Amino acid sequence: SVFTDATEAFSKDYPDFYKAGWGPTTKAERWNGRHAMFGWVLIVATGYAKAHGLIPDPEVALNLKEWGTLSILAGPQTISNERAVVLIANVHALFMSLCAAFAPLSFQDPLLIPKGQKDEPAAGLIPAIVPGLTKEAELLNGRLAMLGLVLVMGHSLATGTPFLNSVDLFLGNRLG
Amino acid sequence: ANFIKPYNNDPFVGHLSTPVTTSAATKAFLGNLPAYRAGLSPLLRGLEVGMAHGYLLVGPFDKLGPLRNSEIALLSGFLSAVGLITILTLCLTIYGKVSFQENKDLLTEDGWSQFTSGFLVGAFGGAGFAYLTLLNL
Amino acid sequence: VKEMPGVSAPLGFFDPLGFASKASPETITKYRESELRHGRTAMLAVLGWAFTEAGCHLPVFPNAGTNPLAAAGQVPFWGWAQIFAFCGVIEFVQAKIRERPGFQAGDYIGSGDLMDEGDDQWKSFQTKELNNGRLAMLASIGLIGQTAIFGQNILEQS
Amino acid sequence: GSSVFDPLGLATKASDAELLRHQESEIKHGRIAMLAILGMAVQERFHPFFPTSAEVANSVDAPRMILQDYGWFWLLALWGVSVHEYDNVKHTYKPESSTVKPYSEILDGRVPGDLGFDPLELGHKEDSEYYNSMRLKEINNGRLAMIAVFGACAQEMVN
Amino acid sequence: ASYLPSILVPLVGIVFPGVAMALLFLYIEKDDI
Amino acid sequence: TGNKPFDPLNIAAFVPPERMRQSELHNGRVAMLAVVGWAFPELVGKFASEDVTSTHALDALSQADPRFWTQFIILCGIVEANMYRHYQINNNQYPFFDPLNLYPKDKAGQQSMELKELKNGRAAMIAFAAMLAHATI
Ligand code: CLA
Ligand code: CLA
Ligand code: CLA
Ligand SMILES: CC1=C(/C=C/C(C)=C/C=C/C(C)=C/C=C/C=C(C)/C=C/C=C(C)/C=C/C2=C(C)CCCC2(C)C)C(C)(C)CCC1
Ligand SMILES: CC1=C(/C=C/C(C)=C/C=C/C(C)=C/C=C/C=C(C)/C=C/C=C(C)/C=C/C2=C(C)CCCC2(C)C)C(C)(C)CCC1
Ligand SMILES: CC1=C(/C=C/C(C)=C/C=C/C(C)=C/C=C/C=C(C)/C=C/C=C(C)/C=C/C2=C(C)CCCC2(C)C)C(C)(C)CCC1
Repeated sequence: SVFTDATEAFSKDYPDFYKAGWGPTTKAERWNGRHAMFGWVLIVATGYAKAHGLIPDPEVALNLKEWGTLSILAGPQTISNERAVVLIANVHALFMSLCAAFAPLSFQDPLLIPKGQKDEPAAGLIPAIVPGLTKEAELLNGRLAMLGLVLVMGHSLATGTPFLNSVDLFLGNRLG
Repeated sequence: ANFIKPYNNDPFVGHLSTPVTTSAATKAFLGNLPAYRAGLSPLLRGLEVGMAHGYLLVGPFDKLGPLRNSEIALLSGFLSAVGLITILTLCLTIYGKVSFQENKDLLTEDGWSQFTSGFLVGAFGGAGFAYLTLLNL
Repeated sequence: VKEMPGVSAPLGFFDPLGFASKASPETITKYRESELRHGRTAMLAVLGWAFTEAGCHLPVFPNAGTNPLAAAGQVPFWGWAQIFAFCGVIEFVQAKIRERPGFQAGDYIGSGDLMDEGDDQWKSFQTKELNNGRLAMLASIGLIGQTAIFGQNILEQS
Repeated sequence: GSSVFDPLGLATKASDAELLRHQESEIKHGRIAMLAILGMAVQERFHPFFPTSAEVANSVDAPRMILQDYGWFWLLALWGVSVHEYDNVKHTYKPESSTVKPYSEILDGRVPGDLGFDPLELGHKEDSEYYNSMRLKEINNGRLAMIAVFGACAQEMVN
Repeated sequence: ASYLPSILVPLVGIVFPGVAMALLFLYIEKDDI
Repeated sequence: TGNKPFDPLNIAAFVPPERMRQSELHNGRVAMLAVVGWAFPELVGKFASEDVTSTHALDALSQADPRFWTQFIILCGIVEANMYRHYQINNNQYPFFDPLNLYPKDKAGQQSMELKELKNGRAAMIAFAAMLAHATI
């Protein structure tokens, strides 16, 4: 198929990265899908926090003296406190990510394919439909979440509205 | 007397059995370090090394960093230590993947991988513990 | 044992009370270990007492520079705690030493495995250490005693 | 026990595991207790070692006042006791070898209470009768001291 | 605009060179192909 | 391994049982101590300033002196290091903690007492979960 031909072309082009799992491989698909699912959760949470003002709001910008020149955007301007708060909520997960990437739990799925092993078989257009905590359900939901992120971002960019406001427009306008 | 004799009783090797090189003090001190101690899984060796080197590293960034005079000096130092630890674990992983390519003694692909995972966990633990200690002192 | 270092002296072997007369080798080794530990600690203690008495004090101990027993108070509890930690770390190292098969009392340098051959000069120098250490033990206890009884303190006609 | 008589009770008489460890515990308790009682007496009649202790009603309340004033002394004493016990473990008890639970079996051929602390060879190990009699004397004076320590805490109790 | 430099300069001066040097080090001493 | 397979659901397909029983026991013992932690203060009372006067709530986390958290982590680390020295280095094969020894000699007694500990610990896990539900849902 066309997808199979593209994957074969990638394998020929970059055998090392494909072997390690980097690139168009099912392990990468699963990892990105899991990340995108958590990302949808986090965007919903960010919207809720913005609605309830849990975030310090853009009214307040971090002080240069305390947070140094990293807080500096352009010249006098400084990163807003809301952007910093979201960035830190992300930094927690990134620290977790490094910890679990270099020191994975024995039963956990490794980030990269083990040297001996090879990538798992391709799922296909419609992954095998089985409910419950089964690999197929996880992969299907990850694909759905990534597609959703793509198309909501497309909506926000085309219309020009903020991504969070576009998310608000969906649902029943519960968030903000 | 004569306290300098050829190492291993082999006069033609490039070494000497000086008091620093081969004395009960140094043999016992180095033989109990995690890098050379007996009966340790490579994961434990890495964990010990990381714990030693993480707690050790927060201080310089905390006290001599650009934000040393700000009220957030300790957190900046901790973050710098974390970043440097991440860099060093990248270095360790690449060294392992380059050196030993064709659980055991530490000189193997799996042994070195376990050592590096242990080192990362222990280094983050040491940095976190140093932060916890310095947070109230 | 009479052969182990320290014997050379005007008194020769000095064991009025019988302590090594029938002591097993383990007990004689422990006695020698204690003698050397006390002697080295006393040598350092006397040197430090001389340093403090002469007014030589670290920049971080500016106020107290006259009487050592008085200076001991200026050290906070955590300073003594760190002294104890350092001494315990060294003691742990030495304990790790004593597990090695060929250990001789106080030979934390592993002289047996280092010297090309056992020698009389080495024994004489070990005896020099032991003698200066015994003198340092007596001198240090005497310093503390003479300064406790007469508070004037050494270098003040004591 | 005392003389050639038997124990005064049920007396763990059915201990399949040898009583050597219990006898070691008895002699240790007794040595601690006799040191404790003799100390207590001297303290009650003489107390120069730690001045500025204010008023000490009896030896029982002295530890509290020392903790209040000389806190570091109890840390030093605990260190000494702990290191001494660890050092003893070497020449008493059998080491772990995937079995022999630690501090569980006195090493074979070792009479309980023997740490080697015989500097003046006052008790002649060669003379079995004399050494055994002196061991019995130590054990009995120690039992008496163990009773006496509580009999003295009665001094705390009355007031 | 006015936000990109903060995002990119660290990537171009730290992350990009770090990963590039890691990969080059792997390839130089690969010992095969 | 020593509870018998009456498990409600399947999770053991992709996870080794030896480590999972060890985790069951660790979490259960910690949960028992935590249930006591959230009962005994309320029933018997808190006994010092605590750096801020509060009880019966999780907020103590922030109120407690970081000194305590540091020392508690040190204690847990050292005890876990000793427990690791057992069962994975020296393979002592006798229980790590048994002063005033219990744990009968017969194997069946071992199994029964292990089952008892597992039950008391699972109940404590549920109790602690219900406590956290009381607190912060
Ligand atoms: C279980 C035993 C025990 C315990 C817990 C204590 C505990 C205490 N004693 Mg007592 N004491 C004891 C036995 C004991 N003592 C014995 C056997 C003696 C010999 C007569 C003394 C003589 C004594 C005097 C004269 C004084 C104390 C005091 C004290 C208090 C402060 C510590 C001190 O300076 O003690 C000093 C303790 C010793 C010198 C111990 C010597 C005997 C021990 C058991 C042998 C091994 C100890 C070790 C190797 C160090 C030896 C030092 C050397 C000078 C002999 C403290 C509550 C002081 C206090 O404030 O009382 C209210 C005080 O003035 N004690
Ligand atoms: C060779 C041409 C060239 C050069 C020297 C620079 C130089 C610079 N750019 Mg610019 N840039 C260029 C082309 C170039 N740019 C083009 C064509 C675009 C359109 C996409 C941009 C868009 C752009 C943005 C949006 C930003 C910069 C920024 C920067 C600065 C920091 C570097 C950085 O983060 O790069 C980021 C650049 C990219 C992610 C795109 C790559 C840039 C070119 C196309 C790569 C050319 C590679 C060259 C042929 C050599 C390859 C070999 C090399 C691997 C060794 C630096 C002054 C940043 C800045 O202003 O900081 C103050 C910043 O935020 N650049
Ligand atoms: C060209 C790109 C570049 C950039 C963007 C930076 C950025 C920075 N440098 Mg500079 N530096 C560079 C190149 C660069 N460096 C080069 C080439 C050298 C060698 C000549 C140096 C030498 C240097 C020194 C000597 C120092 C800096 C410091 C700093 C920090 C300034 C202090 C501050 O406000 O942060 C505050 C810092 C923190 C809050 C810590 C966060 C640290 C990182 C960003 C966390 C994430 C790291 C990440 C996990 C690593 C990924 C590894 C791998 C994938 C690449 C800042 C992050 C200072 C510093 O870090 O202070 C301690 C400092 O003292 N730099
Ligand atoms: C782990 C976690 C979790 C979970 C998570 C998850 C699981 C998530 C998921 C998520 C998701 C899962 C998401 C999704 C999303 C999706 C979307 C958003 C979609 C979209 C779609 C679209 C947009 C479409 C379009 C279209 C149409 C309209 C028709 C057809 C065709 C087209 C394509 C055109 C929790 C909670 C526990 C918490 C913590 C974290
Ligand atoms: C004495 C001295 C010396 C030396 C010294 C040194 C070298 C030091 C070092 C030091 C060090 C080097 C230290 C370290 C420390 C460390 C630590 C203390 C660690 C800790 C850790 C921890 C605590 C961890 C934890 C954890 C983990 C593991 C992970 C996460 C989680 C947790 C947090 C739990 C000499 C002789 C030369 C001279 C004189 C002085
Ligand atoms: C075997 C048996 C018996 C007996 C039992 C008994 C009667 C027991 C008892 C036991 C006891 C009854 C023991 C005791 C012990 C004691 C001790 C071990 C002590 C200690 C002491 C101390 C530690 C000290 C303290 C102090 C201080 C701290 C300062 C000053 C004051 C004083 C000195 C108080 C009979 C015959 C019935 C039979 C069956 C079994």
